[PDB]
Amino acid sequence: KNLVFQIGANATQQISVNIEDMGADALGIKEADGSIAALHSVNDLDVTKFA
Amino acid sequence: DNAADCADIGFDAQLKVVDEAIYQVSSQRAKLGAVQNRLEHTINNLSASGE
Repeated sequence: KNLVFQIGANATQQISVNIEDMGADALGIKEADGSIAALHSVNDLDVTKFA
Repeated sequence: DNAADCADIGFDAQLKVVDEAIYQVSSQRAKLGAVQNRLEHTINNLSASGE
């Protein structure tokens, strides 16, 4: 579901743009990861969990 | 729904067919100008031969 912009007065004179981020915008491979890589932007350990 | 690759909802086909409509209303409108030229040259023949 790209961001097709119309840019020209003719066919296929267009630009495709994509965008993503949310709470789970930390490290990623295809998905973020489980215990890491999203909750490093949603949960962010230091509740007691560095001592 | 879709961008360019459905042939009945894609921008390229739709716009192309608008360009066809413009092209063939332009064609029909382009015949009849030449028809007016036919009739002007004709009337010149009719005034000459008439005289």
